[PDB]
Amino acid sequence: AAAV
Amino acid sequence: AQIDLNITCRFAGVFHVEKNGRYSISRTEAADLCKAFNSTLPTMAQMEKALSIGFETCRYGFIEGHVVIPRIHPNSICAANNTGVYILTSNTSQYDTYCFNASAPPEEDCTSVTDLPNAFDGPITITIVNRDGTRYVQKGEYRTNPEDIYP
Amino acid sequence: AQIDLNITCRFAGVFHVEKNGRYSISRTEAADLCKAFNSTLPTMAQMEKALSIGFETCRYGFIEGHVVIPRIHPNSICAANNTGVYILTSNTSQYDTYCFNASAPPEEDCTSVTDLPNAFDGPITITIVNRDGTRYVQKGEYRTNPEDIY
Repeated sequence: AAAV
Repeated sequence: AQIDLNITCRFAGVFHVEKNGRYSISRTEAADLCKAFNSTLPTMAQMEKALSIGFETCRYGFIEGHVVIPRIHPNSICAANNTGVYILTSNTSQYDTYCFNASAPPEEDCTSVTDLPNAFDGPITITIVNRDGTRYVQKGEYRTNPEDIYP
Repeated sequence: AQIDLNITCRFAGVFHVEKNGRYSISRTEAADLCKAFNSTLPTMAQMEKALSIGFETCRYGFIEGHVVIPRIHPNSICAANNTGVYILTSNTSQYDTYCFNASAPPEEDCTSVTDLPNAFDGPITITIVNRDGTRYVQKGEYRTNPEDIY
């Protein structure tokens, strides 16, 4: 969800 | 037209992004670009941690409060043999950018990045180029400053 | 295996070639690249002429007998703010290359380059990337020095  | 974003592996969450193979990113575009990677401009401490585990490039780029180049090995072509997270004094031009991702693991993450994950709708062909040369293409936009899009 | 060759417009025949977006070309590979573009490593005279009519980059690269960076506008990140054809004095590593094409017109030519014209058979995916980002892809090889291959 908030990864590169 | 098209935008190629060439990225590194992440080191303690820090990575380098170069646009279209030349220095072409303004500070406002840098902030937009890190946001589109679910990331933020790194702090100096984040850069120092990345440096300590092997992160270096031959490119200047934005961070929080500075433009820097991370250097481990002296090279005359990369900040004139300087080492450290070296701060650029005359810093008014276009550069590359660095970004920090809070989800990334503590060491080196080379997992392929297969899209720009926090972009929005738009007409630009955006390609992510991983360190291994693999390319992933989408349509979108990430820039929010008119001056960056229409100089 | 992929090789992207990003090239500039030609200025009095001289152009810059960068391989895979990083400093990655040895002197032997540089000569092979220029040959594959039906070109030669520029002489100093050729590089000075190109500079005089608007050629600059922020990259070091081979010419015949030297490694240089052509600078017109001072930039603190490009040869430490110097202008002119700046000559590298610790010229040991890999760089980019410059090439000179004797067929090119006298001034600036941005005509789209659609292949690596004097490559030979091989299995490498070779892409020419022009200034505007257009990409042209072929399969081949251009390296003749075993030490550049392994």
